[PDB]
Amino acid sequence: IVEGWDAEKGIAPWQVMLFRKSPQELLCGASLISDRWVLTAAHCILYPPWDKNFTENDLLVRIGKHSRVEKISMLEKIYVHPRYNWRENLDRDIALLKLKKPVPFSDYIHPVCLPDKQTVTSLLRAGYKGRVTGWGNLRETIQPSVLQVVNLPIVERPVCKASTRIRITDNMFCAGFKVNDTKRGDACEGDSGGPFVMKSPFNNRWYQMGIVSWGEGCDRKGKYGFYTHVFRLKAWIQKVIDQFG
Amino acid sequence: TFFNEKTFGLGEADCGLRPLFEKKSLKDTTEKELLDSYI
Ligand SMILES: *[C@@H]1O[C@H](CO)[C@@H](OC2O[C@H](CO)[C@@H](O)[C@H](O)[C@H]2NC(C)=O)[C@H](O)[C@H]1NC(C)=O
Ligand SMILES: *[C@@H]1O[C@H](CO)[C@@H](O)[C@H](O)[C@H]1NC(C)=O
Repeated sequence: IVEGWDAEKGIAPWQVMLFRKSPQELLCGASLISDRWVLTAAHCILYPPWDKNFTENDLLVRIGKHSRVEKISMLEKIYVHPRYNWRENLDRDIALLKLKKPVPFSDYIHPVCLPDKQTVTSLLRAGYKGRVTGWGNLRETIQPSVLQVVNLPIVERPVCKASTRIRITDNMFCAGFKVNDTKRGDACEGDSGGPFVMKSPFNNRWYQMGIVSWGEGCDRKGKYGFYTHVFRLKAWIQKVIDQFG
Repeated sequence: TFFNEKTFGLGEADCGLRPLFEKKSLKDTTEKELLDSYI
């Protein structure tokens, strides 16, 4: 997280850390959507280019961590979206992780809500701000001691497409401040897989609208972070959970 | 709700309501900035 700030205790009880089982190493962020299912980006699991293709035995998750009570969980299984093809664009960058055993909830471990049609329709709109949290590099190039948080404005789709050469699909959206905004901020390396959440002004619940997917450089003005449109892929989530839950 | 507790596990019904915030009528230090952008 670049140009962010320290998290308050319990401000994002759904935050999850994806670790490489010793050889220990923080690989990505993720989120708790229930006491047995964890959401993250597909590229955190499978990305040959960066030499990435882990199995349930290669990874580990830490939940309820505020500073660098909290639990460490093993993975039962990993499910990468079927139409995800790293050999291309990063479209449908999404993956589900099933915990070996359920994680009991607490003041620092609580699931985030998944969006419904009406929530997205009214909230995922240009200018509206969402929040990203993570233990990614504080500097584009170096890591934080306390979970970092940052609020980012959703960017107009035409503006997103014009900011990059990469084809932007309907399964993505971008966020970040404009070159002229006095404010800066963005997710970086290590924040990938992390949640982009919005708080509903209708029922005061926090919903996860996106998953940090990719960005050209960290906090490069004129450029924006891209996220996986979680709602558009909710059908698949439903399928996996019903089938392998 | 939208999912089945049997395969989804526990948490859906109470999802997104933070124990140390919403649960006790407390707001974090920057959520207002999010609310403002929605208006
Ligand atoms: C990612 O790692 C996968 C597991 O080793 C690997 O998978 C398969 O390839 C072997 C060939 O040696 C098959 O015998 C095996 O059945 C395949 N996978 C599954 C799930 O059944 C992938 O090929 C590796 N990815 C890349 C891009 O090389
Ligand atoms: C420039 O920044 C201001 C906020 O400082 C914003 O309201 C305005 O719309 C931005 N420029 C354009 C062309 O949108």
